[PDB]
Amino acid sequence: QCVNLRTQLPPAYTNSFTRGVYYPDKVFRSSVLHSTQDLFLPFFSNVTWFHVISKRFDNPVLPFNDGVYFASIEKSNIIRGWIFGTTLDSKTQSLLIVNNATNVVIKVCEFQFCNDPFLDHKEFRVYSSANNCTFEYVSQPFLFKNLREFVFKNIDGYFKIYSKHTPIIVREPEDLPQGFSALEPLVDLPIGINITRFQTLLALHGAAAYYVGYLQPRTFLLKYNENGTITDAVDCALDPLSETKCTLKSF
Amino acid sequence: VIWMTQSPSSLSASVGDRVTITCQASQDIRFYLNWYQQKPGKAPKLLISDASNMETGVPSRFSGSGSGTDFTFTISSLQPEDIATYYCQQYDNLPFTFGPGTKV
Amino acid sequence: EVQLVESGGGVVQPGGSLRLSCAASGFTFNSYGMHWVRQAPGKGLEWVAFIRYDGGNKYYASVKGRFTISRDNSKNTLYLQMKSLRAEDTAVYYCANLKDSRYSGSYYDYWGQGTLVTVS
Ligand SMILES: *[C@@H]1O[C@H](CO)[C@@H](O)[C@H](O)[C@H]1NC(C)=O
Ligand SMILES: *[C@@H]1O[C@H](CO)[C@@H](O)[C@H](O)[C@H]1NC(C)=O
Ligand SMILES: *[C@@H]1O[C@H](CO)[C@@H](O)[C@H](O)[C@H]1NC(C)=O
Ligand SMILES: *[C@@H]1O[C@H](CO)[C@@H](O)[C@H](O)[C@H]1NC(C)=O
Ligand SMILES: *[C@@H]1O[C@H](CO)[C@@H](O)[C@H](O)[C@H]1NC(C)=O
Ligand SMILES: *[C@@H]1O[C@H](CO)[C@@H](O)[C@H](O)[C@H]1NC(C)=O
Repeated sequence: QCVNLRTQLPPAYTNSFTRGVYYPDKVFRSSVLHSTQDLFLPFFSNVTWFHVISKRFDNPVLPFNDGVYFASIEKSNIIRGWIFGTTLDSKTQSLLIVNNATNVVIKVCEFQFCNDPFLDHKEFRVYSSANNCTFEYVSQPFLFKNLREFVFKNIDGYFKIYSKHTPIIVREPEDLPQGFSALEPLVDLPIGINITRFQTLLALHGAAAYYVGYLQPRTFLLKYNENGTITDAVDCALDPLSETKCTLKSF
Repeated sequence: VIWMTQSPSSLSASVGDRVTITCQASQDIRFYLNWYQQKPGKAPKLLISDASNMETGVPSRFSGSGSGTDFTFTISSLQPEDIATYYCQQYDNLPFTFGPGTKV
Repeated sequence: EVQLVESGGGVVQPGGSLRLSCAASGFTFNSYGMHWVRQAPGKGLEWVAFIRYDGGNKYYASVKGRFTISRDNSKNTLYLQMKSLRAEDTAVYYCANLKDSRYSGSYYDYWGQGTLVTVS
């Protein structure tokens, strides 16, 4: 049974700085500077900041565009899943990714989603019904405060998820932390559907916040250290100084 | 380019009457049709999306249905506040197009 | 509140040019695509142009080759540059964010007030 849970507030913005870099492929490299072209969140971009405070719970339907950078900071594990699709109703196949205490369930079905879907661990009040599914996958859960970052890409039918989890110190401004951390590949799902919109699923029973950015086709120079770990990167289309650094292959 | 047409171009109805407007597309656009209502001097307001989905805040007296090339917009009981020009618009492919508009 | 404000209208001569602009606020302008729609007196709605969120791909209607669409995401401003204007281009020009499940992905439908452009 769908339950209609509000006012609409204007968005906040935060400074992305140097974040959103992920390993472009599954190839070991070390002690080398590698130039690659792929979809990355632009350096020093403007990222949309949403709030979950409890009396406001931001969970709007957002565009997916060409890929989404998603991040959240919390302790109570309020953000537990995502919905990806087009019309997000019984007319088309949609992707539902939901985490719980023991596992993660990923399935693609013609879901009739609720006007304001959520989880309620007294159970799913995400959809009222579902028809014939095309994809099923079950594995281990994907999910000082916990900083969780994800990259969602949809290329040639493959829904690629990258992720990173680090502990962060609490700062009063409650902004994005500075520093460099690369995202490792998590899962690659052979689904084959058209994602144009997505929505964040919140679990009810605290405070949390999340950020949304969009990826662009850009050229990056990635620095691999002795242990094949990416420790730095240059956005070759940010400014004239970065352009020179990329040309000369030097940080 | 997809051609859009509507019929009748104008209709006369009283308060309490049932009003139906037909939209037809020259090409199959599945369920990607928007319905707009425009009052004189104002920008168009969206009432129905994806053929049959009602927008939030739209009165229950409004409805619509259809798929492919033939779509219908219905007012179950015309109100004095429902005197406007109604347009259908397709967004299956670019360029997007609007129909001629029906005068109620 | 979400508000789209057109400006730059007025009266021009045939063969001349005019640059219109739309100021956006109250929403994440830089993540959405935008459309231009015009309506001449006595006529219905006519679609003119569309630009993607990244200011990359551009699409045009009757106007292709004469009108250029562009945007600046640092100013939240949408622009339309009209060259070689004709008498038939007299209309009220609106900027809009049209609900679209296939291309822009917008879940919300927004319109401005419109600005009048007269060619004579
Ligand atoms: C939520 O709204 C829907 C209409 O969209 C209605 O059918 C449903 O009963 C409402 N849920 C509750 C708990 O009232
Ligand atoms: C968007 O980014 C620009 C830098 O290009 C910055 O000047 C502007 O203030 C940012 N917008 C917001 C709302 O912070
Ligand atoms: C988590 O989901 C799995 C698969 O649906 C289910 O078997 C398991 O009981 C769920 N765990 C909890 C605590 O509900
Ligand atoms: C099976 O999927 C098709 C769409 O390909 C749908 O039309 C049909 O109703 C579904 N069958 C059932 C029992 O839902
Ligand atoms: C996905 O988008 C492509 C490009 O517009 C289109 O050709 C394809 O038919 C779409 N898939 C579905 C199921 O609509
Ligand atoms: C590489 O890993 C080893 C531990 O196996 C560590 O001692 C060394 O400092 C690392 N090198 C770099 C550049 O991080």
